[PDB]
Amino acid sequence: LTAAQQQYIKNLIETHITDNHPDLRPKSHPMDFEEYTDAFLRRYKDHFQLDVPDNLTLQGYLLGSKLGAKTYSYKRNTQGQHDKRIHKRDLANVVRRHFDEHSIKETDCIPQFIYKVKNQKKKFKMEFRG
Amino acid sequence: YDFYIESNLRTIQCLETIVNKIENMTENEKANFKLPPGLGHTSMTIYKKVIRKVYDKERGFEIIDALHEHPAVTAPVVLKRLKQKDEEWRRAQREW
Amino acid sequence: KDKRRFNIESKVNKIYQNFYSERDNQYKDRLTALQTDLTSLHQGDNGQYARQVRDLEEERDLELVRLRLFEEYRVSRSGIEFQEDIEKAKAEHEKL
Amino acid sequence: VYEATPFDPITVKPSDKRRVAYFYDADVGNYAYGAGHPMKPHRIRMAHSLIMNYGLYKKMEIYRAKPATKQEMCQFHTDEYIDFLSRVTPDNLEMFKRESVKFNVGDDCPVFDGLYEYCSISGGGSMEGAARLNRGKCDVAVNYAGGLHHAKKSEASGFCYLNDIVLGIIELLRYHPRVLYIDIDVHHGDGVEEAFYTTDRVMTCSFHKYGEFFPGTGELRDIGVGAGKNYAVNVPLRDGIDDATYRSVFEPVIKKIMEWYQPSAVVLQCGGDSLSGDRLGCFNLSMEGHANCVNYVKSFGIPMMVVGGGGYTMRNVARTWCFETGLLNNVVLDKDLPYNEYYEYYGPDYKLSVRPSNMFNVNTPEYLDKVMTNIFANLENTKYAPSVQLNHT
Amino acid sequence: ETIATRTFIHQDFHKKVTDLRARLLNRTTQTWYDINKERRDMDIVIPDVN
Ligand SMILES: [K+]
Ligand SMILES: [K+]
Ligand SMILES: [Zn+2]
Repeated sequence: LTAAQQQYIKNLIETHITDNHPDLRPKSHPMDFEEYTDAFLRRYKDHFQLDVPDNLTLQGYLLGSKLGAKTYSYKRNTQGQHDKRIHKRDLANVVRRHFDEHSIKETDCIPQFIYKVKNQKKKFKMEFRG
Repeated sequence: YDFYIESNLRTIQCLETIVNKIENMTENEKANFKLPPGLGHTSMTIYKKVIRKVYDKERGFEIIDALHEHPAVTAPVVLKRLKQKDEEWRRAQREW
Repeated sequence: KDKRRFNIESKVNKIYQNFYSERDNQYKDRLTALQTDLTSLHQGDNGQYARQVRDLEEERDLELVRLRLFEEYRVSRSGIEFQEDIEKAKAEHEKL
Repeated sequence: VYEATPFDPITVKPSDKRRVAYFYDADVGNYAYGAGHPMKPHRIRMAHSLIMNYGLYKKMEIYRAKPATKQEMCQFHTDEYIDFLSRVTPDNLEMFKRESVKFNVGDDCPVFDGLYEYCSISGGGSMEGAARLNRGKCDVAVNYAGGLHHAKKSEASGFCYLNDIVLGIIELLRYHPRVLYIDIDVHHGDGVEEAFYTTDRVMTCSFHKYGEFFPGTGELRDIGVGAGKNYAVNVPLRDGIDDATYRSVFEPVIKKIMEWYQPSAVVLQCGGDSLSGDRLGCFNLSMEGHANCVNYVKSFGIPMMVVGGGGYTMRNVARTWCFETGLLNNVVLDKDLPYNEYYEYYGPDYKLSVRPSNMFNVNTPEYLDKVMTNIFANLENTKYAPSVQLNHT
Repeated sequence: ETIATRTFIHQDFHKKVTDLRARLLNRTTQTWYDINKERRDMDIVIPDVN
């Protein structure tokens, strides 16, 4: 009731109370690879045969605390092993770098796209790298 | 009474795991922490209604925002209020 | 600019043609992939059945961390109540 | 075709044992319709407590089932209805004033925080119970968060917003020819009957109170249209019916249905507004009288899917659900409740009992004889043709 | 109560794991038979008329 808090509260409710249209759901940038389901990341890393470990999902990353440090997951992911998973940000940065450096020129990117789209329902078709 | 109290007692559980984890991490991980909607567990509705019950039906929005963007600053501070109202409300309940 | 349309149709037809020509050695590859997936699912080392078991484990253990922290809080609650009630009994008995 | 008898001690038979899969989700109790509404999900939680503290969890397997998806909801409901459910909150209701008017929303079925999540939990539990029953894992599958049997394909009706039993039976029908549904609420099971009215693969059987009541449907002459004629059984009853009466009406109807319809998957709604002391129902059933139904439907030996329903006095639903769940495990419990976090709500003597009153029974041997004869007559056009080899159901 | 929910946590894990494995087996053997059929369908020289 002081001509500042009024519009403050007004903006708050005008920004948090809407009709939840699916047309307003906040969508992430295409270049930020951390917002990619962590199975896209693993399939990318596994397809281009990169050299990274797998990531810690979110349950394995909050599982790290003095109390959480006694669970089988911590003691299987933090001792001396080779399967030692990592934080999603690291794998996502490796993937992003191999994305911005390895490059492509069309004349083979498009016809492959068309052959892919026109055969979605087919089980027996050209695997474009496998 | 049971509804408000046992709904407080679940946000307590979630924020407790998150604070236990925040106390075991560095400073760059403190400036590089973010939580998705749902705060890492199954439900996406209960903690928000708790937060606007305890704080304000209108200014709990900013707390939930800073809870999603800055979990390292914002949610050892919120957990110490839920624990206060838990004891207040349980006092009143076992009185009546 | 129909030359571009001719190029693209030629390339896509080329892909169809290559696949149909090699269609017999591009079919034992599929079946070896499948037989090795089968024999590796039967053991447990499958690169995809060993990557999701670990998430089902990473999510089982956050459960037990939440369980233990919650039991700690429960015991703290019971202790607070017991302490308050003993203090009240003694103090007001003496006042009486 | 009805002789009244005394009510015999409920007792588990040792020749058959089950593999109970119990479905529970620690979130469900956390939702509330509003200030004074008679619907309280908290009671499901309360029942869980007794199950834990009686030592009953040690002979069954307790699972959280994943919530049901929008496109699993639209197997029975429309897109506009489900989209409304997903988008409406107690805060933006002013921008849905048409849809709220149009989907029967606002006084008997309000919108609370967590409506869509509560519905997801109910539907998920029901469909996962059905799926696990199809895979030959369990014999009985219990889901007390589901049984919202009053919901319409395009409308909210009577404290219910999503018909999870329809989804459950749709999943049960993928592998079964013929499914029976029993509804022992005090209201008529009208959503399920309206949904499966013109078919012969689901037989609905309601035992309700017909009068100046809710919903207003389910007469003795409402028996199905089309190819579904004679595949909808109604038993209308009057106030005051008690354990002996109810048992003598309930057993022969169900036994004749089992002999004729030969179904081989039963769904059982175990609503609790049909108990003495309830705040909306008007029967005079005990806890043993309400549980002998479960015991009888179980004594046959075909896949059962038990669900919740009504019950508006929390204490009594909690106690009768815990007792029924003990009976499904071949266990008659003890009457003294163990200490649990709800060691209130159980005044005044803290026992495993539901007590009947002395109110008067308005149902007499001629009304019931007439009703049951009409039913036994309607219920002989529902057999299987003589050349149709079965799988011993 | 904490003992009981400990048991519940471990039972739910066991359920989800065994579902995982049966589902992956079924998916691979599905893809195999679909490959077989789409292979033989490329062997027809004269189709049916209707
Ligand atoms: K009924
Ligand atoms: K029917
Ligand atoms: Zn009812």
